[PDB]
Amino acid sequence: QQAGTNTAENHPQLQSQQCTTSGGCKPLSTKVVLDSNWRWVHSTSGYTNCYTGNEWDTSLCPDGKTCAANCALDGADYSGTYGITSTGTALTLKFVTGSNVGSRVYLMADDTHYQLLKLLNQEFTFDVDMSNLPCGLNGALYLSAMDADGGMSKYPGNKAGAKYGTGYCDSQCPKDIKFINGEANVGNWTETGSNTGTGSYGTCCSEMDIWEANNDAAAFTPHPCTTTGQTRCSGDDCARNTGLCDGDGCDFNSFRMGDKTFLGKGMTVDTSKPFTVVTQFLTNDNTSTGTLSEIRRIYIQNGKVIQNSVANIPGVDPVNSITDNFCAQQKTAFGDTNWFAQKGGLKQMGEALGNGMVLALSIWDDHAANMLWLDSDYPTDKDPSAPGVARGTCATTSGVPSDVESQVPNSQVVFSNIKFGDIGSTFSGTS
Ligand SMILES: OC[C@H]1O[C@@H](O[C@H]2[C@H](O)[C@@H](O)[C@H](O)O[C@@H]2CO)[C@H](O)[C@@H](O)[C@H]1O
Ligand SMILES: *[C@@H]1O[C@H](CO)[C@@H](O)[C@H](O)[C@H]1NC(C)=O
Repeated sequence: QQAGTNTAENHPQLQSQQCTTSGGCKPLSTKVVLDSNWRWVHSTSGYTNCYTGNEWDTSLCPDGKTCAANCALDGADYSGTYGITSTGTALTLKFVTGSNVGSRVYLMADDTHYQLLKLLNQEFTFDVDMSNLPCGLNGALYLSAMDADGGMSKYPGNKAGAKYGTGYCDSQCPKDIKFINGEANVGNWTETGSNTGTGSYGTCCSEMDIWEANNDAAAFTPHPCTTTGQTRCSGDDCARNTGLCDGDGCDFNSFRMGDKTFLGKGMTVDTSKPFTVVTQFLTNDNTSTGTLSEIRRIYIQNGKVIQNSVANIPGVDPVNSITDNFCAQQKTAFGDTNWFAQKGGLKQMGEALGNGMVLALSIWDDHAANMLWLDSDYPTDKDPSAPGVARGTCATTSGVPSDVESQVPNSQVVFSNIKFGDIGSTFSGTS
């Protein structure tokens, strides 16, 4: 895609802090940028759309290369069109804004590069307010193995780059992404909703879901892929789990893991109020070259340090962190295939973290599964009493997009106080 000039692109500021044991925390002047899928795409020589609703203009876009040559991504009215605002340290993502639904942004080092986070033997910490983020919604904060320039160096057809939010990939190998590898994904374009469709290619990479949650339920989930970095897929390489990527991941949701009273409204982690979420990526030798061996989680709310809940499922050791053994055990216990191990488990996830990953923040609803995998019973054909089926208390009828979009359109998530750095250094304690 080309870089459009009809609307200035001004990235909202969202300061983060980088911390060390000896020196404490220092601010970085990071920014956020809207993902390319949400933007206006129009002819390079004017105002005519290349894409309207859920279809491409086959005149401007008869094939992927012609389309990318003819078509520019343009700047965004962050608040007015997308419901995205920042105070400078706190990011508010609103659900529905006019006819727009949801958003995804990436953390930027400067106006043309994503911030590349290398989090092996490091931790990532943030605050979240989910008080207005109900059943059926997901306020997500996560890492993808995107290129820092959004693919510009690799793909001559992409002249827009990170400044316009290009180059997305994730462990679901999504085929609804409009530009991949510098070409519009127009082959066999198939409508999937009023504003969305899929093409013949998907875009795959390893993904670490630090946080997917709403005020009912939360999960953290590594998803390794056998590939290294953003990879375009076709055919069965794109296929969930059996292809390049572990689509299911190895997840830790406290409720799914057998503690129904740890996290939620008025619970130990009280989701009716803001709280702090720490995630630590430990290596086997406590160096940045070691093998990722454990992902730990600590919460802090009202100044109380709250350790993660313990697993309480027959056949699963009662642990409170993600490890390769926990993953094997829960997968066996829940009857799920360990695609995670097949793709290389924590070691493969860790090599992606070591190479550097891009931070995404998003608010979304779920056309595929109604977010039931997060906050309800899932899959919908299994006995809710079987180990693993129940993930929250939201009704099994909840989360259909047309419903939440009309019922709770002013839902929002607020992400703030973003920090990363040495383990134990982004927060402190005392007696
Ligand atoms: O596809 C929806 C959702 O799947 C989660 O993976 C599931 C899964 O689909 C399932 O069959 C199983 O038993 O539990 C999983 C974990 O909730 C993914 O983690 C999520 O990213 C979505 O992709
Ligand atoms: C690595 O650090 C952990 C503390 O998180 C400690 O328990 C362990 O002994 C350390 N291991 C090595 C090899 O230093």
